[PDB]
Amino acid sequence: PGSMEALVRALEEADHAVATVVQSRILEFFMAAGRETPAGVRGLWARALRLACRAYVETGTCEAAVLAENLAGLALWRLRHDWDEGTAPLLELLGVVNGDDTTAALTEAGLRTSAEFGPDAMFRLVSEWCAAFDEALAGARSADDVLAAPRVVPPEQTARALVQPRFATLYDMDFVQDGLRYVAQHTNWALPLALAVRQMQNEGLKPLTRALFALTIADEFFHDRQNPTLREQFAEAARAVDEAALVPVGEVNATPRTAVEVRVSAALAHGDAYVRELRPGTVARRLRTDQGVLALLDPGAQAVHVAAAADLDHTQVDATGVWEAVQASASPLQVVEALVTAGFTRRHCDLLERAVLDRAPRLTDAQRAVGCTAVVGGVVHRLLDDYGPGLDYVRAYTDVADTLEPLYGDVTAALGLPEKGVEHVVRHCMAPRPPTEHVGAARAALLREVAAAERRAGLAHSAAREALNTWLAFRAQSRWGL
Ligand SMILES: [Ca+2]
Ligand SMILES: [Ca+2]
Ligand SMILES: [Cl-]
Ligand SMILES: [Cl-]
Ligand SMILES: [Cl-]
Ligand code: NA
Ligand code: NA
Ligand code: NA
Ligand code: NA
Ligand code: NA
Ligand code: NA
Ligand code: NA
Ligand code: NA
Ligand code: NA
Ligand code: NA
Ligand code: NA
Ligand code: NA
Ligand code: NI
Repeated sequence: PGSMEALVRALEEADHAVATVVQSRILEFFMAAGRETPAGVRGLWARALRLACRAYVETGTCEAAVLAENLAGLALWRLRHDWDEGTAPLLELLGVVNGDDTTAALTEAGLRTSAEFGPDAMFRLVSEWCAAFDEALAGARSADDVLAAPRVVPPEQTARALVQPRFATLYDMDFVQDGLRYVAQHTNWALPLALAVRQMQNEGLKPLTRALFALTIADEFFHDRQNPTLREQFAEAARAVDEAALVPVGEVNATPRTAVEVRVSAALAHGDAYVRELRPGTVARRLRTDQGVLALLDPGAQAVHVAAAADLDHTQVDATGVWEAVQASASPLQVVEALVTAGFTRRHCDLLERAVLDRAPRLTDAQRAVGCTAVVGGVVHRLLDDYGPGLDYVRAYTDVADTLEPLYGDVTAALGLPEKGVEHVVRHCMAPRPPTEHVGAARAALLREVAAAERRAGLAHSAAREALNTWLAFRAQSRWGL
């Protein structure tokens, strides 16, 4: 049902004394849209290659030459590979493509094995690419792993080897773009966790700050799964909390009021990060949310006490520095480090956005800084899991970008931003940066092989050239907007 299937069939309808039928069929494959799977290509490869090689032998046409010599690349181009199964199935298909019969058939037909989209080339580059893929995924696997070794990795660094220029001819191929999606989905999530761990373990931070960070980690990354080292680290910090930060029992509204306060109070009352509720009759003090609590927090991370930061009638946290650092950020690492370090975790952004926007249009400048940071932050957090150098992130970004106007168009003025101000900040640090110049390089490579076949055939223009150009142009526009 795919491209190769239709081709094998079509070529298996004989008609070789009429080079013109053979050409139409091949030209159709050149422009086909049918996706294929590794097992599918693997089952059809030898027959497909043999039929293409035989097509050139009997018609001597330029289309047949190009097909046979570049079949490996053309077959891989529309490949649908299930990345949950890793590289093995791809390597297994490459083993078939690269087998002795492929060389024997091309040689006997008097054609090359060495085209830029040929079997030798595809075996070498895709093998290398798969090795890079495997290396990219050999980083932290679990939240448990990251907590133990909280390495901070720039999101851009992870898929770096996979989109380097030597792999330019593979870039627009479906399995590559699918693989980029897979790598991003399995690596990016760890950055905010690693960043929060660094704050929890930061000996220059106050005990209360460190305790609250531990709770954000338990809530965002562990839920109900107990990690003993997280457990110990929260307990140590909880035990050292300045008692001045807590509201005295017996004062009005002293009981935890919001879900946040109950969750925090329960963990503090038990010295246990995984306790999130208070059974009735159990006394537990809540953290103060008055302006005086700010002196009990770290100046750069007050928002980590999100209940205080959200209590806008009583307390104004200082978000000017974090908002400044967020604005100045020109990469995912920079902006996410600015957010998380200041206590603007995913959940806190969600809460502070709600709290500030519920007061619009009449916001103070200090409230604007909190709201701006929380609005941009929520958008950054949403995009981060998808972040990468390929088509999937372009699509994920566009989806997010389309929601900004209906969400924020009416509060941007109140937030003190110009028209499109949210998108203008988000684009500065999170805009997709795919190396789409690879698409052009890939086309250049294919046309060099077309031009080689044109010369062997003794022409200066071929239908092959026009079909392939039409195909590549459709892909370039329809996928990348080029
Ligand atoms: Ca699967
Ligand atoms: Ca997302
Ligand atoms: Cl919290
Ligand atoms: Cl998407
Ligand atoms: Cl603009
Ligand atoms: Na998959
Ligand atoms: Na498979
Ligand atoms: Na197998
Ligand atoms: Na080969
Ligand atoms: Na022979
Ligand atoms: Na690091
Ligand atoms: Na300390
Ligand atoms: Na009291
Ligand atoms: Na901090
Ligand atoms: Na105040
Ligand atoms: Na995310
Ligand atoms: Na997605
Ligand atoms: Ni997964």
